[PDB]
This record gives sequence, C-alpha cells and structure tokens, in this order.
Amino acid sequence: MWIGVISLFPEMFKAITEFGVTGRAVKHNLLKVECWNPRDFTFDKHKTVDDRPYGGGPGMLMMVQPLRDAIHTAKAAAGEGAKVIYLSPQGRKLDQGGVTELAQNQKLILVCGRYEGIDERLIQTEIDEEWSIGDYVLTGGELPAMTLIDAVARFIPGVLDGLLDCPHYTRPEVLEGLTVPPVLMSGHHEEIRKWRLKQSLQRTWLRRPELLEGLALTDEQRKLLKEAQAEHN
Amino acid sequence: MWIGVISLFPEMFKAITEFGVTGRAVKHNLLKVECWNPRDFTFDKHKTVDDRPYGGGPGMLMMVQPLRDAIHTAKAAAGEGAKVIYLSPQGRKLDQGGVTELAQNQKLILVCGRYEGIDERLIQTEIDEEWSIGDYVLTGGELPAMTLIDAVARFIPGVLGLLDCPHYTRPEVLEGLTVPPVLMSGHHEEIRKWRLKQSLQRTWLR
Ligand SMILES: NCc1ccc(CNC(=O)c2csc3nc[nH]c(=O)c23)cc1
Ligand SMILES: NCc1ccc(CNC(=O)c2csc3nc[nH]c(=O)c23)cc1
Repeated sequence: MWIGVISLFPEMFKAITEFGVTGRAVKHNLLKVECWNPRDFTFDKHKTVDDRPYGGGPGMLMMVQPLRDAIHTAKAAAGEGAKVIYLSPQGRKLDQGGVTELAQNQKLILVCGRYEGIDERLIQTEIDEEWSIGDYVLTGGELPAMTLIDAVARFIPGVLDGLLDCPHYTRPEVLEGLTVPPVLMSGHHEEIRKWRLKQSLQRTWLRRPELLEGLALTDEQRKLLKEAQAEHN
Repeated sequence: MWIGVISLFPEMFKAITEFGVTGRAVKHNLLKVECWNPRDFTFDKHKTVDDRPYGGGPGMLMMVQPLRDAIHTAKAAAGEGAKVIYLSPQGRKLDQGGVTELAQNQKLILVCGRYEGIDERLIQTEIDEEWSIGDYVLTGGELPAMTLIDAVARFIPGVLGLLDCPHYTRPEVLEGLTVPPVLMSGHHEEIRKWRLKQSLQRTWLR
C-alpha cells in the first residue's frame, strides 16, 4: 500500500514509519508513506502558508497556491487511482466499517489542514472524501491522518463480533493478592470460551449498550447476556 | 500541565513534543511530557515485554512486571493527585465533553498498551480510568494517547452547533470556479453564511 501525505509537520509521520507494526511494514516494503510540506512550495522569504478569508470575520485559511502545488506533487508521485482524503473535523466520523472501506484502496493521499481549513473550491477540485476521527477538537489533521494510516495498515497482507473484549490475565498467579478466575486454569476449552463470551456480553451491556442495539445475537449469546443481567441484580 | 507516558515506543511522542501547538507549549514550559518504556524495566537478556494469557487463545498480553514497574516510576515522578489513564478499546469513547473533564487534571499518566492488552488485575490495582478514541482498531495505545494530549493541551492557558459555511480565500477564480459575489461587500448581507450553514446541515446530516 502507498500513502501520500500533505502536512506542515511531515516529521510527525516518523511516529508511524519508524516504529511498531507500521514501522516493520515500512521496513519490509509492504507500506510506503511519502510526505510533502506546503511550506516547501512557498515563494516568499517568510514561507507564508496562510491567507485571509473573503467572507471576513475571524480565522485564516491555508493559502491556496502552496497547498494546491503540494497536493499536485503527491498526485504525480501516486500515479493513477489514488483516492484523495481531506482530514476535517466535520468529515465522516471514522469507525471500523469506514476503515474496512478505506483499506480497499491500494493508494491514498491524506491532506492535513491547519488554521480554519481550506478553500471550498479545493475540496470540489482536489478532494475525493472528507473524514474525522471523532467528536473532539484537535490542533490539526496530523494525528487523525496517522490514526487512519495505522488502522488501514492492519489490512495489508503480511503486516499482522461487534462486542467489547473479555478481561485477560497473564503471570503472576497472585498479583497484589488478586487471583486469576479459576475457569482460565481449568483446561476446559468450552467453559473458558463461554465464560469469556459472557464477560464480553456483560462488559458491552454495562459500558457501551448502544453497540447491542444494532446487533443480531446467537441463541447462546442471548442466553449468556440474560444470565449476566440476572446476576447483576 | 504535566503528562507522564508509559509506552514501548516513547520516541513516537516526539510528534507531540517537538511540533506545532503542543511543541510550542513544551518550549514555553506550559506542557511537560515525560516517557518511560517497560523494555527498560526488564531483567532478561531478550528484554521480554510480552507474556502468555491464562486460558489460552491467540494473542499475547503485556508482561506484568516490566509494565507495573514502569507505571510505578511515572507515579513517583508525578507525585500526589495524578490520574492514571489506560488507553483502551474497552474504555469510555472520547468526545468534547470528555476532553473538557480530562483537561481539569493538572497531572495525568497515560498507559499505552500493545499486543492484546494488559492483565485485568493491573486495571484494578493501577488504573483510574479507561478511554478509547473511537470505534476502530489500532495497533496500540500510542496514537490514542497523543490524540488525548493534543486535545487537552488546548485547555492550558497560554497555549492557544452547525456544520460550517463554505470559506474562500485568494484567488478570485480557481480552476474556473468563482467566489460567491456576496463575499465582496455588505457585512449584514453576508448573513448568507448563516443560511449556507443551515442549508449544508439540512442536506448533509441531522
Ligand atoms: N473551528 C473548527 C475547527 C477547525 C479545525 C480544527 C483542527 N482539527 C482538524 O483538522 C481535524 C481533522 S480530522 C479531525 N478529527 C477530529 N477532530 C479534529 O479536530 C480533526 C478544529 C476545529
Ligand atoms: N483485540 C483487542 C485489542 C487490543 C488492543 C488494541 C490496540 N488498541 C489500543 O490499545 C487502543 C487504545 S485506545 C484505542 N482507541 C481506539 N482504538 C484502539 O485500538 C485503541 C486493539 C485491539
């Protein structure tokens, strides 16, 4: 997979390319991430990357020429078929279904914005889609772009339902006097699977009940969920 | 604000400490971020940071001893009143109300998990709260921790309900597309912004 990035802080992307799972994907030529900075496309001594809005009022926008030229250089490096994504606080909110869709692309271009955003005409002429990583305010699109890279990289071959995970335990047998649930030491696989499934259903119900609303459950899951609910009283 | 971080990849945090608004906050002593790596708390030649789950199944967990010792060193650096946060897919899903609450803390300790996560008993013995950044799967807690730092840093003094109306800057004509004529005249007449914000919202989402 090839990923082009437009950012005023391209060195932030070393957090992705030099470390962990994405870092090993880069070293093994399974993932390639290339960055271009609009500041490097400026013509003036002050390397001006912002510009005033026609409307008026407060806030600046990214200057069109340096940003458009950087996007064009990423498009020329990408070649045919790259999808251009603008990371925006008001774009489509990312979820696992969204990640799965984005991961079908062999080539992506991720545009990070700063200030109040980008000119509407650049969205119409250079952007394919707009995406957000959640309903919270950040200083820019760099952390969202890196989050998107990490999520999609998991889908690349060679790099590596709907319920929260069950509790997990490892050594020691006694941690600050607290013991591991005996079923996990029993060697009874079906009892362990049913205990973990019941815990997963209970944790989903107590912490994130909305996740159960749009979820078809098996007879076993329905039976185990009712059991945990009854024991909760 | 002081933030302690537990991570197997502490160098990832330079993306926060060396650049942009958080980088500026660090340079002006408004924000301090200190990192400890569980690998530095290992006793064996192979610096083993993972361990096998009881009950089997695929996946490994973070080894308890190196992780617990690293958390303890961050707690000793923090002193009284630090809130310990585990970045977890099973945690409270972050939103702006959540950021506002987290931002009231002068001291945080952010614990980043790798592999399938951490021992449930470490959550009871060490963790104050669990937080997620969204309903998507990542390779670790580091990008969520950095996202949390950036969001809360906006609340530090000295650092800084509708869909937006479209905005325009130079040039007047871009790829044959002109700026709406309204945007070059009357201040009150520009109430076309308020209408476009409503018109965009009605057409996009509710
Ligand atoms: N005044 C409106 C305004 C404008 C820009 C910004 C800067 N933020 C981003 O560029 C951003 C990109 S994707 C994303 N996903 C979640 N949260 C975010 O903030 C983001 C914040 C708020
Ligand atoms: N199979 C269980 C499992 C365990 C760990 C991980 C690694 N992920 C995290 O540690 C994480 C922390 S906060 C967050 N917020 C959104 N998404 C995330 O993945 C995260 C993924 C899946």
